[PDB]
Amino acid sequence: GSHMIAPLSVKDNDKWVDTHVGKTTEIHLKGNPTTGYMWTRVGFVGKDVLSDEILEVVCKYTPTPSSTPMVGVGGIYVVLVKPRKRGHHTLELVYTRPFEGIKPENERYTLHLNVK
Repeated sequence: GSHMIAPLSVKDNDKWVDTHVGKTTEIHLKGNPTTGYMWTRVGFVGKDVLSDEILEVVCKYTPTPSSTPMVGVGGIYVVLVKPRKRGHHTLELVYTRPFEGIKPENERYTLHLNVK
């Protein structure tokens, strides 16, 4: 109860909703790995695995090259959130710079899932 996240009205992310078990929720997020930030799970930015025991977040950061050339190693962010347990789970996906660090001024994408 100290200093909230304060959701901006210029960006809609955190999906406050329910779900089922192991309901593999695939999310093909777009962006640009060559911009500076990254679309992964907060607190795991840089690690090998984002998930743990709660949400089987099988995410794969694919920076596939351009169409024909190779001057663009930018792809997407494939996130597979499989509710391992039943209860209050959430996919904390944030837009941070693995090179620098994570900050509040960064984008958000918390796919909330009140796994029944």
